[PDB]
Amino acid sequence: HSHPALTPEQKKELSDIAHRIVAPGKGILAADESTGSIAKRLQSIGTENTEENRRFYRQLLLTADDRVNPCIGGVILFHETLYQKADDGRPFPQVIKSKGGVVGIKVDKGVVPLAGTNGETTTQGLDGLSERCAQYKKDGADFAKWRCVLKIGEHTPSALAIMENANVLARYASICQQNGIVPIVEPEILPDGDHDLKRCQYVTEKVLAAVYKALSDHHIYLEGTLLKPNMVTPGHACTQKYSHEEIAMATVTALRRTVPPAVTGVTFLSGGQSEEEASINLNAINKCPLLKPWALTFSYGRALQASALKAWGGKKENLKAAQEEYVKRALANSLACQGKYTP
Amino acid sequence: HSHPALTPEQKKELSDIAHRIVAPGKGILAADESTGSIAKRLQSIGTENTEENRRFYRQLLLTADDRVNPCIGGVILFHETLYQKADDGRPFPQVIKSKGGVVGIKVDKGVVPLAGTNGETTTQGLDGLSERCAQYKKDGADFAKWRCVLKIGEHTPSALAIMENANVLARYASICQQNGIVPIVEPEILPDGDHDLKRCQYVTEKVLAAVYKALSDHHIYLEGTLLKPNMVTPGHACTQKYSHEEIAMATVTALRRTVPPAVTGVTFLSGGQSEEEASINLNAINKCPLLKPWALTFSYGRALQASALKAWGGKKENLKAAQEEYVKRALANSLACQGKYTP
Amino acid sequence: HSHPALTPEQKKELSDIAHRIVAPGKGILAADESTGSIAKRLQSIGTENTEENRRFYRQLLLTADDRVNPCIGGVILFHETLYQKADDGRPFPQVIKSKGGVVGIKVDKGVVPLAGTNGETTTQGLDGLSERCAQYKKDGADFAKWRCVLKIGEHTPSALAIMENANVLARYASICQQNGIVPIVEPEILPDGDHDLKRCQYVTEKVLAAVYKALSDHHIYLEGTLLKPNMVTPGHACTQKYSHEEIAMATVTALRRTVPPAVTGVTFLSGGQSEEEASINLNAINKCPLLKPWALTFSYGRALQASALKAWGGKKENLKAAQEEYVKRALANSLACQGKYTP
Amino acid sequence: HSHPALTPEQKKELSDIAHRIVAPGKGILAADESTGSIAKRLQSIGTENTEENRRFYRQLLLTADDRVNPCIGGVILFHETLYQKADDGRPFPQVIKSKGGVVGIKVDKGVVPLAGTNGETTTQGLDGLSERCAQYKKDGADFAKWRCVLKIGEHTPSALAIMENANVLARYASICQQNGIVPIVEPEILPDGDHDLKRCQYVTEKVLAAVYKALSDHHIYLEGTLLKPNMVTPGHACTQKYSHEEIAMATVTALRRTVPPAVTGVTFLSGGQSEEEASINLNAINKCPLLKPWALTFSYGRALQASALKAWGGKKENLKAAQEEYVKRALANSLACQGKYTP
Repeated sequence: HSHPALTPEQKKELSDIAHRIVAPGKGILAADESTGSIAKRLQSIGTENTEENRRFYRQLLLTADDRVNPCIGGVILFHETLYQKADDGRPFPQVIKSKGGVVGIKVDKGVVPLAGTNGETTTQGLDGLSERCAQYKKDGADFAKWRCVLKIGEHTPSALAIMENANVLARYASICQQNGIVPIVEPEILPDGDHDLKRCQYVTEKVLAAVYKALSDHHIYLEGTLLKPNMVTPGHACTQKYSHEEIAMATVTALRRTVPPAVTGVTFLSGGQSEEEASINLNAINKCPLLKPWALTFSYGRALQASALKAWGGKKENLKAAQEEYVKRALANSLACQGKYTP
Repeated sequence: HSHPALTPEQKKELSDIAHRIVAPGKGILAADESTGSIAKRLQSIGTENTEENRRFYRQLLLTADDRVNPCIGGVILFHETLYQKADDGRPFPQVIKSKGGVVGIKVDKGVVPLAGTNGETTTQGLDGLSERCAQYKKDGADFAKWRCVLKIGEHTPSALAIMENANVLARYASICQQNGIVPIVEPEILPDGDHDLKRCQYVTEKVLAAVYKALSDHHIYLEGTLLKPNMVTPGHACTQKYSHEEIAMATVTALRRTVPPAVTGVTFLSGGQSEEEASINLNAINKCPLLKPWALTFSYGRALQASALKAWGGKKENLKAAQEEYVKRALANSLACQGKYTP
Repeated sequence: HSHPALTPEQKKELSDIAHRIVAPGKGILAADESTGSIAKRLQSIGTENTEENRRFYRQLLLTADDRVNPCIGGVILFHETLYQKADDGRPFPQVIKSKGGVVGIKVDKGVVPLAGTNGETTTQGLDGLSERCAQYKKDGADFAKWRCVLKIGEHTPSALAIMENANVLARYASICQQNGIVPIVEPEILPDGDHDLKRCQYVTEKVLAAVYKALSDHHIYLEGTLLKPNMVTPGHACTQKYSHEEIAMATVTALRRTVPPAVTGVTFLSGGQSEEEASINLNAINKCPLLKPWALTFSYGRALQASALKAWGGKKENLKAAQEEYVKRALANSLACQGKYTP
Repeated sequence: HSHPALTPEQKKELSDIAHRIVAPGKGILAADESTGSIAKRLQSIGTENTEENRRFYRQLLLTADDRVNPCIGGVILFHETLYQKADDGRPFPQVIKSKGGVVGIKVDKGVVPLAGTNGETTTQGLDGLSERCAQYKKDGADFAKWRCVLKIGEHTPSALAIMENANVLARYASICQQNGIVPIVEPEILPDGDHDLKRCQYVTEKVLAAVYKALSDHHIYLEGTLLKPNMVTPGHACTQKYSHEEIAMATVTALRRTVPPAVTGVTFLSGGQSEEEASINLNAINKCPLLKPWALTFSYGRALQASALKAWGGKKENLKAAQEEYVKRALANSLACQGKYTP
């Protein structure tokens, strides 16, 4: 029977939020990193993980100039970051909303190894998720993020892990859209190992087809949904160099064969590549003549912050240089999402 | 492992053929009909079904003037129609190829009831089909057609029937593309009964999602594929009249949420509706203010040839006259494909 | 490739534990009541919900004479009951192990309604479950229990809910077997509403087929699992009464068409049945002259502990009468699980 | 809703037929030979493939003595053999019926390579099968046969081929049961290549689980079906040789974890192994102490006729020696079916 999944007011609200997030010239600042994960970046400088250090890093990232206001349409934060404040008497969500961006959140809870598989893993965080998402929404959160890590080996991935991750993302999106939060789905494939482009493209098509079949199964309202797939690049140890245009055509082909046009927008993740390479790769993505009926934007955590963290270096006086270089990189990526980036 | 479904050269060949079939301003003339099925249309006039009568009907539909040349990009015929000849020393495939259109064939073999259902059907003709498609290809047919009839009751279609039909269509498309023939997939939902628009839209989304999941499963090369879905219309007994714009938006919403942009084109059929209603409905389809990354085109057998057959009336002296009314309506369709039809 | 799911010694240990739990001449005592579920049972007497009342009730059930020692092969508890102790300062798991039974835990976390589906719910409790199961294992629990509730209406259950619950059970069993805990699976179909025996039998076959397909998908080691299905009975308000032999043959037919013989044992649940009715029904189950290769046993909650609950009545001087009636019911059920139950 | 797949009377008829075919001590004589298979077997002697030679071969096999009456409960024949007759004015169906056996038929139509797969194949013959099965049933046949070939390699079989074959077999069984014909499902895995026993066991479990899930999907009445799986043996060029008891344990484990007890009986196929080895392997399979609730029986075409074929020598005068050797091996296999064979 025809059973509705969302009342029309919810459809309109989610569509408006998703359009505001992936509006042209905008993007996602993936500043969210777990209290343990960001410790690696903090010690990369030569320092140690500290609560005030993390808060000041996120303050540096989220207190930039007007130059990035029409360039960062969404910022994703952690659970503890949402309950913090900056040196202005305002919390971080208030600053993000004032700057024009949309406050995000990472509602994942890490990965866990599976049984009877080589290196397949599944993510957790679905239990008690409706109340958590309601709490996030009442504190101010219009879109969440859930990621699944999938690795390509000599016989990986199996259909079991792919379907498991698809079901997990379907349930995640269902809960988020019921609570009133735009779900971001990231079937990320690790660009690690030694393989060519065709294998990665084929795996990406399979994963995207399974994910969208699962989404259609769970009565997901695809119009209020954002997609964050990987980029079609070879393995890290691959020696066969591929041109940027080949990467662009392979990626647009992979997205065109599986993703329905009703998806509001398709962001991207760097995947172990330098900032210049990722930015020019997405610029090539936005330079393909094929029909792309969805807004293509960027979402980089490590590609927009490595320069910022090395310039900041743990000192409270190098704030401006790190902010300036981060703004320069953000401007480069904002020009990259329209095909207007030249080196 | 990555296994190539098709070689690149035949990928380009099927892509070119599919682009030529659904080229802008063109169309599909569903001149195909079973030798037994055409008997009903012939006796509707009040005349005796005869082989010469069938051949002359096909001739009349397939010997029109230049006014329909940039309007019929493809004509579908039956098994015997290819082995026929016209009154000028030219077979029907030769006439169609010279006129500009592409010869099509119907490789279905009727339906058969299932077991333990509320009434469901699946089509046959998959076995011993590679050699038949090769024969049709060297006869002069560059694309085929397969249809699946699905009916909406109170709990139909079930998952079993939908998945079985999707598998049948996937095998059909795989065989056709292996032999070098562009497959046309027709998940026909019958507009019969008493139901509203939302139920038909939901069923259409489910069916298209299952069909495209099956196609991705069978390594189908979607770029060389044509889709022929139904129209989102209520049953003939429905007492709630819906405006044309509502039908257009519902249909474009159904097609946008499931069909990837890589599909070369999406045709349509009328079923139980008059010629003017279907033509203005497709005009509304092409006048909807939403982005559609595929060429929308028409394909009507009964909603475009009824006037021609009634004007012919079983008499050989109305040849041109029956053609004229056939031409004019076709021109209307050539105007509906671009949204330029105003009755 | 052929990736192992469990080391051989783990397989042997799980097989031994599962055989011990469901060995002939044993049973399962379902005390899997949290501090909230037991509140309704406690107030049904006319008293108040108290922690000491809960502990004394579970002491009354779990401290009994030898008459029930070869009758209860397993007692299921909740999180707090493991960390409790009797009057003589001995923990409940120690008492259960001394009496000969096997300690079990309920690792569910309630239900949550789904989106866009009528009257369907899915259970939670999978997140962070490996560490919780390890804690339960080193506490003294050797087998867990998971329940998924499914109701029967007009279009229920849908394929979505059935597959979702099957995947949840598969992940549950995978985690439990990886940690070293025998999983008990309860796809419980509510005998509520207005329907006949055939519909319930058909739904039960579908649910069990989906569950075992999911279990085979997740590399589950079926020899170390316990199945706790419903009993094939009509709805609560059915207009036609069925004989006990018909219920027995329907249940054994449903179990024989889906359950592989490698399943260690199949228990049951009351589903709104009195003590005498449930006892004679399971006696009929074991009286059906069909080849059943799995050990059939009982697992009763309210159908076996209601008389003891009312006899205890909240007073501490009625311990012996409630104990005697509970022992009588346990003896009746232990005689019923062999076909030798004399009314 | 609950829609019946078969009426109760024909349910009883199919159950009786299936029980008669797999009755204890009986067996299946695979006397079907394709025009290429029989060509190879007759050229093994060196004689010319002739219609009279084929008819005399089948007459030799199907008319031996009363000593095979309690040993051969079913004979599978080719399409042409059903319309044949012996030299005594009596057709083969009547001879088989009088002798006590049941006449079979092979309703397959060969294999066809798939697209985008290493070495996967799917069988054809489903189109126009209701009428063919009705003709076969009215001719005298009571149970059909369908052989599926699956190969084990580095990544084979894929899930696509497994699901394809499962759906093909489900449709086959549904059609046969609707026409009143007991289907025999043979998910045969080729014992060719180089692999160990565990991989073959794992593949067999996967294939059997998928096949029975498909059968449950298509409303198949499992009580009127027979199963003919591939005996769990390593590859042809396996480096490590395994004991017969290990083979029997692996086979009973594979069949017990997937096959519901409602299956009437499970036969077996030789699979490129010597005749004495096949006989002793089936004896060991019947020597396993594990509880098997289905009747195990033999079905060999090459293993029961190679000695008879070579003794016949393509001569009219060497009839009796070949007949005696064939009846001796029939007696040996009948003894092995009950676990009572000792060389």
